Amino acid sequence: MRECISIHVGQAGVQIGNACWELYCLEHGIQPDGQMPSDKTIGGGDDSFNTFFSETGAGKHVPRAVFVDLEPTVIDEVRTGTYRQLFHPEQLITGKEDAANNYARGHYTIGKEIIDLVLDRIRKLADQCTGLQGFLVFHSFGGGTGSGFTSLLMERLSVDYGKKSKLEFSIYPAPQVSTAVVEPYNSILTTHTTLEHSDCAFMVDNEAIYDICRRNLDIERPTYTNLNRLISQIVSSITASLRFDGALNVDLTEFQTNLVPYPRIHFPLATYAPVISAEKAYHEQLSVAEITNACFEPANQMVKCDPRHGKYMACCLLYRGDVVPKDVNAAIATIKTKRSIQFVDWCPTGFKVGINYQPPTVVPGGDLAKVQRAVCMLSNTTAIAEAWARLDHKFDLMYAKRAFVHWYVGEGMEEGEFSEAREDMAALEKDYEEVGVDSVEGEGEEEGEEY
Amino acid sequence: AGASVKVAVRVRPFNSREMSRDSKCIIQMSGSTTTIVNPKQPKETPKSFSFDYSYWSHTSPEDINYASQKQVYRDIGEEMLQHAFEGYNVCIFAYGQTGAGKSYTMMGKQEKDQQGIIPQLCEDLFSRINDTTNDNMSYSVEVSYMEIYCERVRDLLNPKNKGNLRVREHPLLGPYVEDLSKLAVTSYNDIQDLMDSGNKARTVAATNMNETSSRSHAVFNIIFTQKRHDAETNITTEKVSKISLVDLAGSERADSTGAKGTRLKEGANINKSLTTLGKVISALAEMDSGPNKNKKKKKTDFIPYRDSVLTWLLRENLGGNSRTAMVAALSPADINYDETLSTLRYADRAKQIRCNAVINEDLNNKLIRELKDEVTRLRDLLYAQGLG
Amino acid sequence: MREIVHIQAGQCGNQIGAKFWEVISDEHGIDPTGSYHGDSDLQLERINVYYNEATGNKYVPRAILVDLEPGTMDSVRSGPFGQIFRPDNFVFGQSGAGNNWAKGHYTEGAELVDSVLDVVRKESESCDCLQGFQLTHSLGGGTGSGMGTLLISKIREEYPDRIMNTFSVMPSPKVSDTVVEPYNATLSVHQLVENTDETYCIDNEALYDICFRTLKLTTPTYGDLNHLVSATMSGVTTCLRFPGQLNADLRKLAVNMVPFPRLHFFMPGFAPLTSRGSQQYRALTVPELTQQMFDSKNMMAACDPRHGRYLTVAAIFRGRMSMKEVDEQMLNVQNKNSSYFVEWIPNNVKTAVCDIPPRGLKMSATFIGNSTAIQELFKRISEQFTAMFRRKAFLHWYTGEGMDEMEFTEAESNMNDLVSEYQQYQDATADEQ
Ligand SMILES: CC(=O)O[C@H]1C(=O)[C@@]2(C)[C@H]([C@H](OC(=O)c3ccccc3)[C@]3(O)C[C@H](OC(=O)[C@H](O)[C@@H](NC(=O)c4ccccc4)c4ccccc4)C(C)=C1C3(C)C)[C@]1(OC(C)=O)CO[C@@H]1C[C@@H]2O
Ligand SMILES: Nc1nc2c(ncn2[C@@H]2O[C@H](COP(=O)(O)OP(=O)(O)OP(=O)(O)O)[C@@H](O)[C@H]2O)c(=O)[nH]1
Ligand SMILES: Nc1ncnc2c1ncn2[C@@H]1O[C@H](COP(=O)(O)OP(=O)(O)NP(=O)(O)O)[C@@H](O)[C@H]1O
Ligand SMILES: Nc1nc2c(ncn2[C@@H]2O[C@H](COP(=O)(O)OP(=O)(O)O)[C@@H](O)[C@H]2O)c(=O)[nH]1
Ligand SMILES: [Mg+2]
Repeated sequence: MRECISIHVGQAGVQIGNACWELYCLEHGIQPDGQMPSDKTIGGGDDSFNTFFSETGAGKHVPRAVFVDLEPTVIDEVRTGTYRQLFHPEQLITGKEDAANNYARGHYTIGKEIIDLVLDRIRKLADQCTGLQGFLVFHSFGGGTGSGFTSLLMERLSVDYGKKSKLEFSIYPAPQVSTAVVEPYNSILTTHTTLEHSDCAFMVDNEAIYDICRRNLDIERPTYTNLNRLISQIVSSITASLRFDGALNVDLTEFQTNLVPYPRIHFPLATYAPVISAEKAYHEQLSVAEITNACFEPANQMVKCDPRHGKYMACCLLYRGDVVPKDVNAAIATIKTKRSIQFVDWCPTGFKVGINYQPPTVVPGGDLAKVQRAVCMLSNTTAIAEAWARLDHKFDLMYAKRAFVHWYVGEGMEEGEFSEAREDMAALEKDYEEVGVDSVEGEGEEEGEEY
Repeated sequence: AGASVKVAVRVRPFNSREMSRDSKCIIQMSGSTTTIVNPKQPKETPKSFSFDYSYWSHTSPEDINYASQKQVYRDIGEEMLQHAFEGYNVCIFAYGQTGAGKSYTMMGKQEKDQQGIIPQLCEDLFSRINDTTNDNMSYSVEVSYMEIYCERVRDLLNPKNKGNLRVREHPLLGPYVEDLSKLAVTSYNDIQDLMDSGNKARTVAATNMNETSSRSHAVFNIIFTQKRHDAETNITTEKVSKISLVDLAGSERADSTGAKGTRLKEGANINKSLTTLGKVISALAEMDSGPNKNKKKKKTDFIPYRDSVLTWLLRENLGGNSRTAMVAALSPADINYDETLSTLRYADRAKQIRCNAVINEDLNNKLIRELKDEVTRLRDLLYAQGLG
Repeated sequence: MREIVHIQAGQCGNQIGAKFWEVISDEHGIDPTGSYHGDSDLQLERINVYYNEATGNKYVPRAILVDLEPGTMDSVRSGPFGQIFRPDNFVFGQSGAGNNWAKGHYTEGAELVDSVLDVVRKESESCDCLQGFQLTHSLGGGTGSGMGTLLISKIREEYPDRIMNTFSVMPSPKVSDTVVEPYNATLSVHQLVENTDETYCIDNEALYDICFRTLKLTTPTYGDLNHLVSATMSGVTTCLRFPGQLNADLRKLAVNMVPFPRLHFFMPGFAPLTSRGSQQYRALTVPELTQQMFDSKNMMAACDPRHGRYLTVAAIFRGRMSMKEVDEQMLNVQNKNSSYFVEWIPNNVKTAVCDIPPRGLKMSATFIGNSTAIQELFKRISEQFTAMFRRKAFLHWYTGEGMDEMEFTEAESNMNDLVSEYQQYQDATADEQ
């Protein structure tokens, strides 16, 4: 019983959760109403897996989800939408104003009086669960409730549960594109919480997803639906190990063991190789070598950073479909023979491999092509610091003149929090710079035999 | 002329509760640098700051580098009284969270051997005058005392119904408050009595830290005026200056005090006022910098004075040909560590000078290095002289 | 559940409010009798934002109509949507202020303010979660400006933590319907700069220019001006009522657009705007909306943004659209006009998209801009003010009601200080020697 709890916070998290739960319902054959005609037609089975859905006596299946947001509108859409019967009636909506792109408002002022109700349901689910594997928290940087409320919730979860893995999926501000003025303040402020309490944080950038949609998928005008579907496919590939059989199955604990050399460098990038339209699905082989090579291309990265400017600390490939270990071994060797891909000398192995038989599913009305093979790559590298550096720059340009600070300090914070957050981020960047340094130049003291 | 800032940070001894408890000190200070260690992170690397004055009143019977009350007075208050006698405004800001030492700094104790800034200032003011009192030198001193709570002004001395007073801007005399009680004083005893009566009326609240905490900035204005009789038939006012003594409330965090409703509103207003004031004082010091650096720039810029009523009323004292000082209180107890750090972050303002790296080599390693260097030097001397 | 209380003071405020309520009733499909005769289900999903429910499935707007002259009240009640309003909310007196701010604020309004605040408090106590207020009025007039500022001060005293919005019509350079516009506008700005979270800045000049050069109306009237103001007033709060991909509350706009407390004067704008016969010659796309939004002539404040720099801007789009197009177009606007945007803000374009367009359009957009060029407007008033105050041109009427010259000096000084906090953050920075 490999059971995980999916928490969604903020508008971005809620829409991502909508896309993800559509994908899981399609994968497991559960209809929107919540029932399962597959078991009735066949006679029975384990397809109503405990990993995401809990079964009741009437044959209904409810997701192990906790949707949270301060705006009534975003989830009032869900209550009146197609999947109204899928979820529990409780949806944890504050009938009040939003956090207003204010970390202080979402953390100190309005985040209270809801954190209790939220934590109580996060229990009624954990107690119902047995052999809990971990939490998957979806949110976005730069938002009020997406920064403050997530910080408070992660703090309380660390206090209460502690040892359970807490994977984080989040959207970072882009270098050029933005949809709010105070994004750097919120993003820098929440850095302490996502550094201290989260066990592994997967980060995505909207500009990279837009570029992938434009180039690979030939979608000239993407919207949030396509990006959410891509992120949903990523999460499905991540969690497919603990649902379906496979030659090599990778649990969350093995992700933490392999992708986290030290506690404070738990910020890996992600990517999906066979992002390709139906028209371009032909004229291509989509072999294991091709997808493995495509995973490492700088253009296909989901965060606007260049891996060639840094060194790879660790990599983890999760293959789905008709894959046999000879081709993944050959592809790994081929990648190791390339010069552009630099690895840290202190990680000679440098690869984790997992294979699963279940191929990816296609969402009706989607844009991804049906394929026989796929791979999702996670990559802990030192290039991410570059992105952080850009963000840091923006913060100074807004903190030299104390602009937009009276809104934050009027809800409970002081300038000391800003200074502490900036210093913590600088320390994290320094650690990333240090760990990427080569090992001590061969300490060849040239001792001649006995001292 | 402009207006410079004298930043002084002082550390107090333990109290009965701290002495009875086995808490450790966390603030080291030397020269013009103050270092703080995290009790929870024994290896967090110490954090340093640097100010204009660094006062070690931690050890009461100390005789070496002890920050006596009279020493601090000679550093700040004597110079400010001299500047006031010259006919220019002088402002003294007090800062510190409850349990830090602000009240001691601004009032002192009753034995009169360790006096606060105000008692010494009043005594020297009355003395200097009683001496200069000739035939052509008339002097007048008046006192007012007000509070600022939630950006509304209130009179402390008057026992009338404590309503909100209006703030006006006289075209020549600048900002002022209407219907503010103004009284003349004759000796330091009258000033102390008026201060006690006003302080009994201050808005005080109970928090998770202490049952009595200040919820509102306060301003005790001393107005001093000199009339001269030259070798003529006319007696003319020479100059008028003001000695402003303010009790800025301390900053806080909602985590430290989780009270809802009125307490959160008061904390938000206090934080807004303190942020604005910090902006004004640092910006006013920016003038010094720029000016001295080049030699002329003209452009008066625009120093934000209207962003808060506290900075608006203190406009005349803060700006122009005047002087300002800032005394911050520090608590030595380990348990209050973060709060002390916060005060340091507030004490780092008004200049933000560079404290540089702070670290000391191990004494054993220092001895090893010195011994190795000495051995090398002596061996080189012996080999050069041919005796080794 | 967010919801707003609406107030309208003076003749201009009442006219714009009547047009605004007509527009909102059409948007939500509310009959003049108060019944609902719409089609879409989403219209009732957030009807409480502007209306209260009655017994017979009737919806009463949350309006509070105030004025010292009963003629405007009679005109409003004898109109297309006169019967929609609650009769008890028609608070009014007699013996109008007479284009005298002193009468509106100190002598005549001081008596009606008690009843007005009583009705406001009654409407506020029944609220589920009160977000903020909206006051429509004109500054250059009499009872409007005075009573509006007095009500603003009183409500901010009573409700400090609620958002405040004001849609003010100021004097203009050439068109000027009243002699004593400078004094009234100066005192009104003195109150507004202290007691308001957001102020929207409109004048008759820019509306006339929009009507003549863009809409090509031969004989525009006040109905069209109020129509444009209603369009932007609906666009500003569109996100409170209908769902969208990226929502924008009023507080979100306040946080993003107000870098410092005193700089909260905004220049509005609306797109698209076409002159009937030209409608078939244009393609409605996101680049076209952005181009018309950032066009200088489309601004409603009669201040050229090219004579200054944008501290912040906000784009509230409505309709089905692609987020990539919006982000790319705003980034292109920021990059191309690099010298017209303040440089110490890395990105100064707030964006939000609602999926429900207006009733008769496939797409629409509302532009808001906080820029330095607005100073110019204040400077103009200041000049006229001193031109009338040096000789005390029309001061005896004001002093007869109990005011003094020191208040005028205070107001002039406050406006002068505001003009500076806008230049400081303008002219590109530089080095010295
Ligand atoms: C039928 C058609 O395609 O023609 C259009 C039209 O020609 C144009 C020119 C319309 C037209 O507007 C004007 O001519 C006009 C004149 C003076 C002042 C303001 C507008 C139109 O009248 C206006 C009308 O607009 C609406 O229906 C909107 O929903 C609008 N409605 C009202 O304001 C309204 C009017 C009366 C009673 C109740 C509501 C709206 C806009 C924003 C928010 C809510 C509602 C439309 C579709 C048209 C005509 C009919 C010609 C425009 O209308 C707006 C501002 O939406 C003016 O530029 C736009 C763009 C349109 O292309
Ligand atoms: N990929 C993706 N990003 C989204 C989506 N919706 C919002 N975002 C991102 O969210 C950021 C804005 O912060 P949000 O998290 O949406 O703010 P919020 O969740 O509404 O919380 P509040 O700001 O307090 O109301 C933007 O930069 C968007 O890029 C979405 O549907 N898909
Ligand atoms: N230099 C010093 N020597 C001895 N005791 C000191 C010294 N400085 C401060 N104190 C002690 O500090 C206490 C009074 O100050 P304290 O009450 O801590 O400040 P506070 O009033 O709580 N802060 P605030 O309320 O914001 O003004 C007394 O116990 C004094 O003995
Ligand atoms: N947009 C618009 N402005 C108006 C209208 N009527 C008057 N005004 C403006 O309002 C100003 C006069 O203010 P007024 O309404 O008389 O103030 P009041 O008498 O106190 O209510 C003039 O300068 C006009 O420009 C109108 O119907 N529409
Ligand atoms: Mg939100």
